[PDB]
Amino acid sequence: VQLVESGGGVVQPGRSLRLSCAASGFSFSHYAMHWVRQAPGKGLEWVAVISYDGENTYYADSVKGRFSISRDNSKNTVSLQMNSLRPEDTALYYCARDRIVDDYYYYGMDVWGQGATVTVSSASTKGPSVFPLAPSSKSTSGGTAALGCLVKDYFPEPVTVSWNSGALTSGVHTFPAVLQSSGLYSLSSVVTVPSSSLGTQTYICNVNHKPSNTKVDKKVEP
Amino acid sequence: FLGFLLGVGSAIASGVAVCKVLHLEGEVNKIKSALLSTNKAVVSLSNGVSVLTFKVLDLKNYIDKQLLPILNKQSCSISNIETVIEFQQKNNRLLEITREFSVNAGVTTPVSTYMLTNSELLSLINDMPITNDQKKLMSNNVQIVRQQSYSIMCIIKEEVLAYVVQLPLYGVIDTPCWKLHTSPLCTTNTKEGSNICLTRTDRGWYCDNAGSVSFFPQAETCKVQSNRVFCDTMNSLTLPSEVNLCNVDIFNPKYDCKIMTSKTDVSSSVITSLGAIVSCYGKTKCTASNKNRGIIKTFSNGCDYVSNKGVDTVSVGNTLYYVNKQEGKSLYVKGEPIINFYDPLVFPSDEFDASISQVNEKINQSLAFIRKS
Amino acid sequence: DIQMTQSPSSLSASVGDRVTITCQASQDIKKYLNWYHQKPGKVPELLMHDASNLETGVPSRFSGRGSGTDFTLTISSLQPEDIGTYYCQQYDNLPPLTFGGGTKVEIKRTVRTVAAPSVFIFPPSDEQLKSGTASVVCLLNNFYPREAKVQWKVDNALQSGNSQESVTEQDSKDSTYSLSSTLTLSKADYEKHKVYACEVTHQGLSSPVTKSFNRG
Amino acid sequence: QNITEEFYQSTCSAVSKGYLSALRTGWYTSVITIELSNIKENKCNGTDAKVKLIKQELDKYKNAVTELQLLM
Ligand SMILES: *[C@@H]1O[C@H](CO)[C@@H](O)[C@H](O)[C@H]1NC(C)=O
Repeated sequence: VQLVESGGGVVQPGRSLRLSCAASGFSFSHYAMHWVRQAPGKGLEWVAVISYDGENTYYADSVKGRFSISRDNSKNTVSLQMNSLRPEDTALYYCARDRIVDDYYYYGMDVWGQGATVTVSSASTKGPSVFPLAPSSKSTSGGTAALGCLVKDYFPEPVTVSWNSGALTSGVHTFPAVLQSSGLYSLSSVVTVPSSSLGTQTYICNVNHKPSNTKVDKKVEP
Repeated sequence: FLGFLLGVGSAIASGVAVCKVLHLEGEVNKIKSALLSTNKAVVSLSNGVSVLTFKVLDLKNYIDKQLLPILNKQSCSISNIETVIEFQQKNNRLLEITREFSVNAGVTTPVSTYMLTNSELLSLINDMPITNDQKKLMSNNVQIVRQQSYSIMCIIKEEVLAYVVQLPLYGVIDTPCWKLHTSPLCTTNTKEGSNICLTRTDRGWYCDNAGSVSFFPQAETCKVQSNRVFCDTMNSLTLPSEVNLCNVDIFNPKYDCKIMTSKTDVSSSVITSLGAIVSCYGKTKCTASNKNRGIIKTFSNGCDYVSNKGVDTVSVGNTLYYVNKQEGKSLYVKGEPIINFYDPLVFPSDEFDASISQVNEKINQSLAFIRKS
Repeated sequence: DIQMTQSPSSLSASVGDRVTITCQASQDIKKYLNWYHQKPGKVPELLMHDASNLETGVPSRFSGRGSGTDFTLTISSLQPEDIGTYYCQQYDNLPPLTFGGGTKVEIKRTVRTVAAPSVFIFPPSDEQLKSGTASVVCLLNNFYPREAKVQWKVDNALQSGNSQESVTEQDSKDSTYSLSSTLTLSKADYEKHKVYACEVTHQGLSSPVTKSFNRG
Repeated sequence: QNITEEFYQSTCSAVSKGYLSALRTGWYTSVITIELSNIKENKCNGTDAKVKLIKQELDKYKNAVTELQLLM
């Protein structure tokens, strides 16, 4: 049982965008399919539903007339075409299965996909710039010195930061992103290590920004 | 309602004929010589007809070359008990066939596995003088074949037991069919009497056949697979094609649709392929319900219809009806009930097997009788 | 359409406590209500349907009650994997299937002895200066409690309105916090001064600790 | 599709189209034979138990054949 969704991205307000969701592992041709969105940090919002045969479509009031749902049982797909997008439509969209099979009354969602993120903000997509926050040379001989990376000026969220491709996890703090005054995001990832380890072990932070297909490996040296 | 119009006929006349032909001098020796080589052979009978012949069980070989040599050798002392079980095998079939023929007086209406196994039945079907489509159809639905075929015990002599398995032929295949469901259609006035009821009597199956329509009034004597309708042309009337017009317009001059008139204000429910018709009259409670949500519709007085999508149960008074959950598309053709076109004072209060022209003409008779005074 | 309200907006309870959350509808939805549990950063999982029918596989500690307009969800012994958000959703007769506002459920803050923050200061890199922007970073590491004051002083002049703070969540191992204050200036403004300092005041510190660096 | 149904409220009647036909229209007879043995009456000592079981089975077989002959 699996629902794989695709078609997300960033789209300027007023434009169109089509989401698709393919199903595998169950008799897709007999289940009603729901689309349910969730704003970042807010609750769940029901969007639409389509019956098993595809001849009964229901839309929420906030998306009525704009969104349109369709299904294809020969390929086990559900499509949600959203045109004339407002900024309030920026959210993560799940396709979900209706619990009860072969009915014209819709009850609830029991199998949820992973989701597709849809951002409407008029700002464009920019990959991040990674700058090294180098350890100070005053660091005591002991000494527990600290270094890190600054992931700056990226849009939209999120970026994922690892260290040494995952080999370094202890003492790592990746802060939550902040919305800079520029309308772009920026965060920092810091690591505290014994000062006697500097100049001995290579320290590299790996930054990943999927919305821009950006993979950066930044080496941090004193 | 038109089950009485059918003619009567002998069902096993062909098998009995082949049996009477099997009693002729030399016909059983002919079949035995034909089956001397293999277990299946086509034999031209003295009646002209060529039939397939099967040797489904060989006991003479086993008894006479595997059991009697070992038994009556020196003093019939047996050394192993696996021989007893090996003889209980290869003999259960003959005993069960004997029992089946004894209880059914020599002719069984469904052909059992004892009479003919599925492998033997498929081998017989595949070597029949029929088209490949008929072979495929019979091979896919062997159970319906067994249900619609007979086994007539024919003869036992010359060390051979013979019975004729009389199989269907399925001459007409893949032509379009349609079922017609009917329900009483009455008026809805609040008076206890003076309430006229009209019903259609042509309910049952219909199939296109050689430019005509084979109509089956006893729809219970028709089996239904996924969407294939197995019926017997003997349980059928033959009508012109124009009868289908009774669905597009019931007052057409070409064909006269048989109806039924009564004055019985009884609530009923007729479950169709994809939904249910509800004739709700009087003070009866009529309800449409979903399995997970309870009652979802209350029926007003009259003849209404609901689809099987979302509706899983129809209750009329104290009777409960489960609707067929078969997939399909339903359509509701809005129109005025025909019963509102007649005068309650001139309406014929009782006629079982009538028609539109007959009832309409009898109305003229009664109106002329009333107007003369 | 039907309006659904959940109570409480959020709650904080220890492991093993009996937690009872409420859901209310504007009208009669008699028993057409589901409860979903969305784990942090996961997909919503269906906890129960028809307001009492547990879904197969859900631990028996969850119990749904109520009807008409009022329903309750009860966890007899709250567990670690029970944190997250809980959503009630009605499916009364031909959608819109409205959801609820949700209910946040978190474990209590695991009180730790007071710990003073380790304070570091990072000047802007040369590569970042090549692009015309300077970002000085003041880092506070491994402190409890979450309250702390971080001020910026450039040439002994107090800064205001050009710094952004970001704080991590409480660590799962030592139950401490970390904070980063980033001060962003133009390259010309950064080159127009000499010494940069961040001063931190906090319960675990005897004196406000100031960490500074001279440009160069 | 594959099946449709129309309800005429005019005459309170439903029609279910989309089915396919399989009409009998005739018969096909076929002779099926079972080769039997007319084993002659044995005469041996029924001292063994397995031989008694074999004798019972032979009695069952002969009685079935005798019913079949007597069923005409
Ligand atoms: C009934 O009414 C008149 C008889 O005067 C005629 O026009 C009509 O054809 C009659 N129908 C019959 C006799 O079936």
